[PDB]
Amino acid sequence: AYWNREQEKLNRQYNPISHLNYCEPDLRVTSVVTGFNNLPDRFKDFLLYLRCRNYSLLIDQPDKCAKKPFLLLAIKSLTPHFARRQAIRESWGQESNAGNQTVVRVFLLGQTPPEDNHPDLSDMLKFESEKHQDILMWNYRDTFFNLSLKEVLFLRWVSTSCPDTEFVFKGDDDVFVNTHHILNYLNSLSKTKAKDLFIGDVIHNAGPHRDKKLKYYIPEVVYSGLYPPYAGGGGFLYSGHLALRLYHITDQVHLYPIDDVYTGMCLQKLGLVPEKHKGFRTFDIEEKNKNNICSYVDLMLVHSRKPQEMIDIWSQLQSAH
Amino acid sequence: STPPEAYWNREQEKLNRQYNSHLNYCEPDLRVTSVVTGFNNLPDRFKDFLLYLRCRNYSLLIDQPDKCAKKPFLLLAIKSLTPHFARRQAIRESWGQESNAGNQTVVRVFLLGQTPPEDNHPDLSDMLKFESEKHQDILMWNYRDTFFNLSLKEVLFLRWVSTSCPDTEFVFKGDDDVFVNTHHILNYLNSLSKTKAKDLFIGDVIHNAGPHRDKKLKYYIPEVVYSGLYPPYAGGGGFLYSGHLALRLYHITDQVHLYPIDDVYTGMCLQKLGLVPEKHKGFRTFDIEEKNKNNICSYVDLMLVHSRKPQEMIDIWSQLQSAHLKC
Ligand SMILES: *[C@@H]1O[C@H](CO)[C@@H](O[C@@H]2O[C@H](CO)[C@@H](O[C@@H]3O[C@H](CO)[C@@H](O)[C@H](O)[C@@H]3O)[C@H](O)[C@H]2NC(C)=O)[C@H](O)[C@H]1NC(C)=O
Ligand SMILES: *[C@@H]1O[C@H](CO)[C@@H](O[C@@H]2O[C@H](CO)[C@@H](O[C@@H]3O[C@H](CO)[C@@H](O)[C@H](O)[C@@H]3O)[C@H](O)[C@H]2NC(C)=O)[C@H](O)[C@H]1NC(C)=O
Ligand SMILES: O=c1ccn([C@@H]2O[C@H](COP(=O)(O)OP(=O)(O)O)[C@@H](O)[C@H]2O)c(=O)[nH]1
Ligand SMILES: O=c1ccn([C@@H]2O[C@H](COP(=O)(O)OP(=O)(O)O)[C@@H](O)[C@H]2O)c(=O)[nH]1
Ligand SMILES: *[C@@H]1O[C@H](CO)[C@@H](O)[C@H](O)[C@H]1NC(C)=O
Ligand SMILES: *[C@@H]1O[C@H](CO)[C@@H](O)[C@H](O)[C@H]1NC(C)=O
Ligand SMILES: [Mg+2]
Ligand SMILES: [Mg+2]
Repeated sequence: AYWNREQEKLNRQYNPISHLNYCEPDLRVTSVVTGFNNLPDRFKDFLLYLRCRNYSLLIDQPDKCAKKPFLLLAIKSLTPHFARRQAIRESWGQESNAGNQTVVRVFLLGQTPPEDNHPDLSDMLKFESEKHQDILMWNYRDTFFNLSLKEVLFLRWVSTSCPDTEFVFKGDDDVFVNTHHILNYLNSLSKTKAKDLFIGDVIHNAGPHRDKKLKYYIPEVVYSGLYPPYAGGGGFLYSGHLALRLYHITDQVHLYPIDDVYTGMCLQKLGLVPEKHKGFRTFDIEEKNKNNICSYVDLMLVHSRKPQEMIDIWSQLQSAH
Repeated sequence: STPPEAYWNREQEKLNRQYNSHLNYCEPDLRVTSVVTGFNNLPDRFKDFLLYLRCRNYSLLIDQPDKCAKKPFLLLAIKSLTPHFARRQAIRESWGQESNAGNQTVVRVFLLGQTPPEDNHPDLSDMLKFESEKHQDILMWNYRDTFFNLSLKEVLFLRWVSTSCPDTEFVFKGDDDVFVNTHHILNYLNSLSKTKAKDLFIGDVIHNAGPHRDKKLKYYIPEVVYSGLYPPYAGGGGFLYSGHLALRLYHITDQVHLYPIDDVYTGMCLQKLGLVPEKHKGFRTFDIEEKNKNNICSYVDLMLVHSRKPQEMIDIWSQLQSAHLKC
């Protein structure tokens, strides 16, 4: 498989044409990937531009972490998702300073360019960024298969602009997160379990989906074998110290079309295994418990909820029993 | 003794006898708790619909008073909710663009109410005000924007046509999740006789419909609320009518009680005018066949298709501009 063979080459370089800033189309893939011409467009773009990751930040918040945070909330989003971001601001993503444990929030965006037929929402996004001061936007095409790029550029921003946050929560903009429970959990940790914390909805021994109709389909010609253990499904929680170690190792791992698999590949290279926490309810909760606020007291996150549902749950949680 | 009709029917019978306050009484009408059988067991949307039925004098908070300074040929009026920024912007850029080919002016408004914090809506109100200042195409009224208040959205829009755009030749009223082939609409309007034009009303018209009685369905209506059948009505995403008829509809709205389903209410008003809306097969409110969805020639001969995402509307519109070369 192509990714496996290219990654083996990387392994030989680090453990005896750039893979990091070559940003012309890599036309060699049209010769060496069998059946390249019949691959879906997302795979063609992924393969042609694999070796380019030096994209610039167009909208930054460089002093976001001027007061060293206890918890950084970093939420993946797309330009048009205004209601999702605003509901997060008002509910579980509120910034705070309780107990002098500061919580800060950023949203992680790429471009939604006109060539992909996106409406031009640059005026609204600028208004939102000036009002709320929490948008980070980079100059790459925001797509599902560039989410591992979103991951690497975010880790690069943690390294440059938020290196001292004690913990990081990285998650999606359609999950409900019980941030109080997350904070209670983090404050229970020993110094030892904290320095390399990485928890979430972790699966072992998964492999690529081979059914061409599935969202996470990966052809055999792109990747072979099984996936490393990885946390997926909507969000995960880890230490800022480990964030720096993860950023440093990203140069040694080729980007991958599925972001959460990529993060698992970086952890494996560090010799770490992410740990499952049952409070990450990435397949929702039982239908019978969905209208009982007590079901939300004992979890970390649940996928998926609409903007109004996030605000409704958060408001009810504040008076739970 | 013949069985009593449902609550809506009995109030409409009263209205009919008065014409042959129900308009600005805005306290809760507590009489409904006594006369609507099983009121206490109704879903909340019905309780609110019934308690505030007699109130329709809500203020315009964001207006575009000069929208029709030049008498339009076609007014595009698109129902939307505050958070739908991407839908509105895709419509502006594609099929809802304002234009003036052949001096037949096309102008656009989006029709909004409030999305208040009490309904757990995120606060996007400052953004909306900025959007209105940038694009000058938002009409916003001070009422709670909900599915069961869409007939209120209809009446307040028709009131605005009467006060602020009474001379538009035609009106298209539609949803913000449809693709509209506005070029085909303009050619259709330019094909009409003077007489067919004065009372044009076309869309995806259903005859012989009645209220859905299954409590799990979106358009469920209890038997204690409405009894009997629906008049013919155009539904499904948009419909097209003359500005002259728009004024006749506005006048008759005082004579028809509001109704939880906006397109049925419009059908009720047309019936009271003695008109029957006409089906046009180009209103593809259940979409087109899967095998045709990626052939731009399928969009050339339709009026509208439900439903399309913002990126899909822009893609279709872009390809449509050169479809004459392939179709
Ligand atoms: C991930 O994001 C990157 C950066 O935005 C995307 O790279 C860009 O991809 C487009 C093609 O989709 C490239 O445009 C094409 O360039 C060729 C060669 O000059 C030109 O002939 C085509 O007409 C078209 O303009 C663009 O150069 C490239 N930009 C870079 C590398 O900076 C990439 O597509 C995204 N990947 C995925 C999986 O979405
Ligand atoms: C359609 O829009 C109207 C106008 O916004 C909505 O009327 C408003 O409905 C709410 C209840 O949902 C009323 O608030 C309630 O008032 C009572 C006392 O008056 C109070 O005890 C409740 O706690 C709550 O505050 C509000 O007064 C009423 N406003 C007006 C101007 O009539 C109506 O609910 C919407 N209808 C539907 C079907 O959504
Ligand atoms: O091009 C993209 C597609 C998705 N997302 C974000 O990625 C997350 C997961 O998207 P989705 O819910 O569609 O994935 P799923 O839960 O189906 O795996 C959400 O925060 C989306 O806003 C993104 O940032 N860029
Ligand atoms: O409270 C509401 C709910 C919906 N809509 C608009 O009503 C139209 C139809 O909504 P929907 O697509 O959900 O209805 P359906 O196609 O299922 O009948 C769309 O323009 C929505 O933006 C609205 O203006 N206010
Ligand atoms: C990355 O670096 C290369 C070489 O310095 C440069 O040519 C390219 O433009 C950069 N890519 C981007 C997207 O900035
Ligand atoms: C409608 O008019 C009545 C009486 O003039 C007034 O009491 C009421 O507040 C008005 N309704 C609204 C929503 O402004
Ligand atoms: Mg999701
Ligand atoms: Mg619809």
